[PDB]
Amino acid sequence: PKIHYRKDYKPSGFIINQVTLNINIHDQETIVRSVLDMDISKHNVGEDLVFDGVGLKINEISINNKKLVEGEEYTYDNEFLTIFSKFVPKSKFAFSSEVIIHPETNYALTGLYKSKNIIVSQCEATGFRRITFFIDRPDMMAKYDVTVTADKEKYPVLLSNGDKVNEFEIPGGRHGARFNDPPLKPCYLFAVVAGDLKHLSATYITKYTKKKVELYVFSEEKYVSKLQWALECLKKSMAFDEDYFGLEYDLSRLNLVAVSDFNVGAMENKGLNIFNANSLLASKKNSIDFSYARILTVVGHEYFHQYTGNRVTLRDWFQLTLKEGLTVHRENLFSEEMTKTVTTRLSHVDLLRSVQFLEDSSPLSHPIRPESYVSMANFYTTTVYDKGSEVMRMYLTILGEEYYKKGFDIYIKKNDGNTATCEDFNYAMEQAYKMKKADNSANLNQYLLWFSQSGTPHVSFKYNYDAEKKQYSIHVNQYTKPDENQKEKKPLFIPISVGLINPENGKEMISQTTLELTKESDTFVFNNIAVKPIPSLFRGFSAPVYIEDQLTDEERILLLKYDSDAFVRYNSCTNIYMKQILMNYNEFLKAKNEKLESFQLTPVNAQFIDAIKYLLEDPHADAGFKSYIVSLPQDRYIINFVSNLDTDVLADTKEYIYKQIGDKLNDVYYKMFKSLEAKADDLTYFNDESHVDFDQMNMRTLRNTLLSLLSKAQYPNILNEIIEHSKSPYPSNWLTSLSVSAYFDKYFELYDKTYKLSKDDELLLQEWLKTVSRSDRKDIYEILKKLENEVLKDSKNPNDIRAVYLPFTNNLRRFHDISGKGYKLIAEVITKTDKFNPMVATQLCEPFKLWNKLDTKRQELMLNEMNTMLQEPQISNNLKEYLLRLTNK
Ligand SMILES: [Mg+2]
Ligand SMILES: [Mg+2]
Ligand SMILES: [Mg+2]
Ligand SMILES: [Zn+2]
Repeated sequence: PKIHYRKDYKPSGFIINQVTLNINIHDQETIVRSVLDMDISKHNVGEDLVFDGVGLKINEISINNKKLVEGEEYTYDNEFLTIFSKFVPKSKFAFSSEVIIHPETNYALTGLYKSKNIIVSQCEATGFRRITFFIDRPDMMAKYDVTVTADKEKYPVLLSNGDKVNEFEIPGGRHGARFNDPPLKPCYLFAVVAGDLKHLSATYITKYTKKKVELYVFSEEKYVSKLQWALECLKKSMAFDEDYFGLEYDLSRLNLVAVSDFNVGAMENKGLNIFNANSLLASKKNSIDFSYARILTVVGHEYFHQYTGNRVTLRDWFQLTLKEGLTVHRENLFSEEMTKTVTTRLSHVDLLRSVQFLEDSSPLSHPIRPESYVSMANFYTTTVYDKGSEVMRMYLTILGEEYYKKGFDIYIKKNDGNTATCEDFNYAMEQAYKMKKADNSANLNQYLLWFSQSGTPHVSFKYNYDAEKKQYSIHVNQYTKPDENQKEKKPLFIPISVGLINPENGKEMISQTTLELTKESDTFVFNNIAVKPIPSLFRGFSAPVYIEDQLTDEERILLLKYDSDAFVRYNSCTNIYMKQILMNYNEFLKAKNEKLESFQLTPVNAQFIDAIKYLLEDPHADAGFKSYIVSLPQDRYIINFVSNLDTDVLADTKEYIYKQIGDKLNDVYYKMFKSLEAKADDLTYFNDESHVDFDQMNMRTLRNTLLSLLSKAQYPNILNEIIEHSKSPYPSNWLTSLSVSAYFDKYFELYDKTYKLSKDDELLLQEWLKTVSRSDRKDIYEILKKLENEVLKDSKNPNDIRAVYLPFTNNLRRFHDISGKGYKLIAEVITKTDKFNPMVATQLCEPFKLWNKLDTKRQELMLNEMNTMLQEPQISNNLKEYLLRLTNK
């Protein structure tokens, strides 16, 4: 079991200058011929030549056109091809090989594979070695000359990186295409696509150089009409990188291709970005609203990698956050600018605080730059991506827009066309920090701890106000709990964006201020503060931390109503709910523990309910923001605050709180549901493929949120609203009608209606599957059995498997059924999936991440299932490593 260490990085004793590939696609096999023009590096110590090569069938291998003899000159163990040093030349040489691979049976979706009738590659991170032999690591930069041959009728469209230099006919109904890509690239960015693809195209003219760029978006014929939004998103991404960063696309063409079978969202292969169909295709008739924001973010993300990942490369896989964290940060800036809705930033914070905080307090906790790995694929995490994006975003908060843009340009100019590390990025930002602070002694050495220290910091406050002195003090403390990665945690450089609200009039008392907390504790004093303020802390969620505001609910209500910052208002509401949840949770738990015949529950704060009503009734307030305020915090956010969490007691606590609020606001919720109809469901632009209105989609989110609240409350005659909602032309509405009808006798009637509406579109059927999976049904186990038998069957499509099972794992009462039946069900699916797709089997482990945070009985049931999965003789290296780390073994 090999463990790779970050501190062990050493450049290779070899160089690969040129790759010349011939990929011959046939009915039952693909033949791959490859010539590597190689050299000996200055780091060479006369070692054996070792190539990565996984599952390759060797026809022949040669050095300088001399065939090598198996056993005497080379060994191959289905993982590593070792050429004994005595047979390796001492100067420039050619290594050649001919191997056979089988894309048709490649269900792992890594290397070269078949997705429906499209042949497609996936090389990141270690997939290139599944195509041909290589020193499969990102610092091995080479030029690529690639020829693809295939049956013309089955595969008329052939694509790879670089310029298409030749197209030729081959006897027997075959054809070929040659692509030459002269700029150096790592092998993970190589890609090839063959299929009967249809396209939409456009020309984009760059801002400064005025270069004409050809943009092509591809899919199978049936779904070509769903590519228009992706094309608009690509134009928007190009414009944003030019406008904000002054960055222009350098190539003559950019291809985007949608495939049905994909492990993740998309992949940034140079000039040939490949996408999960669910992250590229959409139509107003056949997609839910979420598809629009998803395509915008994913198209944006892969486009932004052209600089942060493609032009500026990674030295090694330990630097992953350098491309992933930075690109998620670029994607988030872009989406905030494109949507112009406060909910975009809130959605990012909601994701981090629920999912990433759970990971950071779990046995899987790691820094954004880990010190070791066994399985590289298990490094692609919410910590590396999302905490990494927040670490990248803190540089912008610290420096401000002007100096951040200066530091970013320094990073690009210094590292363009080269490999880079997290230190190179920090160095560039430090140069901008020195410029901003107007002193060359200033540094960001302490900032590096954000890359090496795991765990979420806790930031707590105490306040003081002297009315006579007009002097206000904010005492701040930071603390990170020790974990398995560091016995001793050090204080971080934490930027605290702050405001001071006058409680008398809700006005700002001070200008924009970012407190730079660099010690374990500090006291920040403010003079000429005329009245005791209410502090607005961590505006825009300025640091990825647990905020302990120490404010009363009266102060939190005033911020919720009057503060200027969307995050602080949202957070103040979150904190009020958390204080209520913890109180009622303890009250129900004590009643259950003591077997009480009667007991009391603390009611929901009446002034808090009044504030929710005030905000909901405000016609000038944001519909997206309103949907957050009426929703309780996520279960995965709540679990970070409760030890030995009893899921039944939490379900009872949530039910009580929602009923308490609904008993006062249902008539308001109903009135709003009806009044929002006209604007939310406006059909004016339904047949305009490019007209996307994020505010209108948020108005639909609010209506669908209110309808769910009203249906759960059994609001008088709400079933009439539900049935009418099922007739809407918008899938977000008609699929909502299915989910909310779970509380009524008409559920199966809507189940059949919505299935009929969804069945003829691959992606919409996956959305219908998700809706069914998350339906709050008492007969959910019987329903999942019906989906398996009638719809899912033996599908190996990751979108199908994930749609049926993952939404169900969010069902608090049912997935966590005390018998352990839900844990048993998901473990059976993990083990079955692991046989063909280890990466998807590991994704399916997601509900087990919080195992040691639940009540002792559920901890025991989850652990038993993970130990059963670990005992499987055929377990993959990926799943084994993941479960060993998760179970602290
Ligand atoms: Mg094979
Ligand atoms: Mg422009
Ligand atoms: Mg299918
Ligand atoms: Zn990425």
